[PDB]
Amino acid sequence: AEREAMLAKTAADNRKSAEQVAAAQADYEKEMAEARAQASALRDEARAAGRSVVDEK
Amino acid sequence: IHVGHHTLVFELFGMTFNGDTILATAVTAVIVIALAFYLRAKVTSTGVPSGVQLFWEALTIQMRQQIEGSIGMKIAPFVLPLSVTIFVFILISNWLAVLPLQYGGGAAAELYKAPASDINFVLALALFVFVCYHAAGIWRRGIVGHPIKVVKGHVAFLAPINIVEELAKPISLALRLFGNIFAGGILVALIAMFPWYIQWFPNAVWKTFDLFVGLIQAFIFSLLTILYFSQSME
Repeated sequence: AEREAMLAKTAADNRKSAEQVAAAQADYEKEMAEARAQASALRDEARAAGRSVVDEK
Repeated sequence: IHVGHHTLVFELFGMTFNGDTILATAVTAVIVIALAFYLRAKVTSTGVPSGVQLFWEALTIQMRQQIEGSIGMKIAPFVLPLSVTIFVFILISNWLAVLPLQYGGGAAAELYKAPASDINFVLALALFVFVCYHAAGIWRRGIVGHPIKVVKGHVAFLAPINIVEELAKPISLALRLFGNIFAGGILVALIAMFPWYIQWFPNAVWKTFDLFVGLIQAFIFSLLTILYFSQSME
């Protein structure tokens, strides 16, 4: 049973380590791009507010 | 060649016992027990297995594979210990005869004669296996159902043949082991009639090949035990 579980762990770790490195890279990229998207939306909201204030004034 | 004449013979409980055969069986049992205990002390799931661990693992894996390929391990969990103990017992009994435990009287005497060379040892093993797998068949089929299947076998109109083959299962399984080792006990005795300067050659070759012969006999006895179990359980 010990040999069996050892095989099982060798299998999972390799897999889970690979998948978790991939997931860490993907999640860092996703969070960074979400931050960029929020920044772009904020800048566009500022542009819209500026256009609105110039038009109203 | 003076066949027979078991030494250390005694009498107890109103029946005779061959002392030498009992001593050889006890020696084999203590060797097997020492191997088992040394495994138990040094059995490692995570560490690197020892020599005895590798031996036991290989034997257990072989017998478990046989059971899987003949009758599911779920149905026959109790037959793996039987096969392993049978294999080790017979193997050690046969291989302990390779040691130079023989001398000259002026007939040749042998301190350790392989217990299988005695009819009692092989008959006891064969009858124990016989009772064991017949009880297994009774358990898996029923007290009345199992004999009916045993007599019928795979072909009903061959009912007597089955009834012979069944009785042939223990007998052969005993005598096949008997004659193979018994015969050896004679050859070593016969080769003892040679003078020392030419005795070593036939003795050397015979016992070198008897190592393999005893290994094969232990393997065959265990394999046929497993096969008979698979037959009698379903």
